[PDB]
Amino acid sequence: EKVDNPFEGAKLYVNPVWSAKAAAEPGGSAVANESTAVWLDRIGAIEGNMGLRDHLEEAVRQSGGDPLTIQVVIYNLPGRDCAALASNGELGPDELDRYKSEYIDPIADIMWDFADYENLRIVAIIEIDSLPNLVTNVGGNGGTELCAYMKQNGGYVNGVGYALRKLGEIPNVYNYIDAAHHGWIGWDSNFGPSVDIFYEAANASGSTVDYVHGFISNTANYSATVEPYLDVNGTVNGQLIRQSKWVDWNQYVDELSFVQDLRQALIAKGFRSDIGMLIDTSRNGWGGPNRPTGPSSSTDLNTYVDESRIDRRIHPGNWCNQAGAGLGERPTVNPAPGVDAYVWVKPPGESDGASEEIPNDEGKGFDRMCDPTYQGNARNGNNPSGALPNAPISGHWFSAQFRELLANAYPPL
Repeated sequence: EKVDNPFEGAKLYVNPVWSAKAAAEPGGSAVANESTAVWLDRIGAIEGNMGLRDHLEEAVRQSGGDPLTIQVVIYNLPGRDCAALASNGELGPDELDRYKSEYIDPIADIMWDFADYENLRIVAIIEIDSLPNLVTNVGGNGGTELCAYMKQNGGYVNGVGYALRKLGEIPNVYNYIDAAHHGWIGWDSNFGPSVDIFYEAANASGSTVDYVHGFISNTANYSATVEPYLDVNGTVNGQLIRQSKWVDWNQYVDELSFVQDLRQALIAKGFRSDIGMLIDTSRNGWGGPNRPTGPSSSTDLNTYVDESRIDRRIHPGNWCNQAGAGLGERPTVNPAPGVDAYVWVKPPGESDGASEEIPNDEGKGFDRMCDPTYQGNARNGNNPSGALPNAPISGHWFSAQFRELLANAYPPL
């Protein structure tokens, strides 16, 4: 069974580690009490050598005996991030066996312990930047040999299946499969195909749809929840919003429209009728002086669209430390039809990746999508990366970015 919505009638975990970095920034106390997910993005995060056990104990303490909800990100597939120029994932493409025995299994072992406390809800975010690569990045300009390999060897599909079963058996664990964002799989050509692959994964490695509680979009990304001034079917004089360089015949201009349609598609495919969707609104506020306060007046199609849209990125494929971004809507329960919650999965202020080479021992290769000077590739419309300068290694505190995110918060603080 498990509750219909693990966020409903629950307190939310506050990560003391994250909170201390937020409160330390000028004005950071205003958001230092917000709930953020704990990221298990490598084997070493499990024991922490705060480990998972440490965060879960803290969540229990914060609960006081009433329902409480902690979000844990599962993110260590073999051949991780198969389309990226560089991946920080420690597990290689042939390492599914290590994924199963040294990553999932010990996490399962810790969550099982905590099943004894009825009022703790563990929402597990399952493998970001995974399955949709096997739809969109296997052929053509932008295809990678790594993605083709992971599709051929079933490493993503079977890895994900495994996590769903192992964590899904556990009574108070609520699995959400990552579902990219509308600027990735919103097209007529990849939406259905993504749905098919989600279903494949959910039935792989002994899993069933009964181990999937829902889906999460926009995780660690910047796509708008709603675009207030843009109608995907609207027009600028005789020209459709659809034909703009921004929209590019996507079926959607925002995340909410997207996850609502996806939710219906998935149920039709054979997922449970009571699936709920999440959207990560950590960094998609797009507020501050540059935020449109109403629709453009321009007669140019692209000037109307560029001046009316709150997501101001150059291209929706720009994912790294995005310039001008702002904190989004704060974590909130059942905000819209079919959405269990808006969540802050990415903890704001933590870098997405280094903007130059920063030599390291923990195995984190320089990804040029984080480099301000990078001129792009097929996957971002061959555009500037849009990344903020002088960024630390992924997960390290990025003060310039936190101050900006904080000043650009929408709704304001």
